[PDB]
Amino acid sequence: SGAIYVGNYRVVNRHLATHNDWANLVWEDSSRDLLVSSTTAQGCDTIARCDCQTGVYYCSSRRKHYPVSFSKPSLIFVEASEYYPARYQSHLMLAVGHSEPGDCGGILRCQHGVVGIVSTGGNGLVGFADVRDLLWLDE
Ligand SMILES: CSc1ccc(Br)cc1CC(=O)N1CCC[C@H](C(N)=O)C1
Ligand SMILES: [Zn+2]
Repeated sequence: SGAIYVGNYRVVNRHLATHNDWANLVWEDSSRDLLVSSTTAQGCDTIARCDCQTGVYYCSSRRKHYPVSFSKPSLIFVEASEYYPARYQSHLMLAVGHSEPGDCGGILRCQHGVVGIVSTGGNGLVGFADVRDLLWLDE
């Protein structure tokens, strides 16, 4: 679990969105596993606007932050699950690192701010859904 709070928005993994998230929906994309809902209170997370490939992510299954090198956002195959059929998830970035299904939502940050959230994993790898291109989260 985990969310990004920026302005009047809440950013979560689409496969983990609540009833409240869907009743206050702003935008959603199954192909990115992202969902954005509106909030009453203000959010103080800063989104990075950069092409950084290094950063730190929170891993809840270890209660630890890990530094990582990560790939550029791209279309990557993701095996079927209870939430989606087997497909290409777009805007996905991979790193060598530990993750388990309950790790989705952990924030990945660089020196510029929030880069994205844990969305995939398996075989000593961790996948992050990028949010750096969502320029509207600030305006
Ligand atoms: C950090 S998630 C994870 C980590 C290790 C292992 Br084994 C398995 C997982 C689970 C996982 O990758 N998915 C299930 C939830 C939907 C995800 C998606 N974005 O399509 C795919
Ligand atoms: Zn950066």
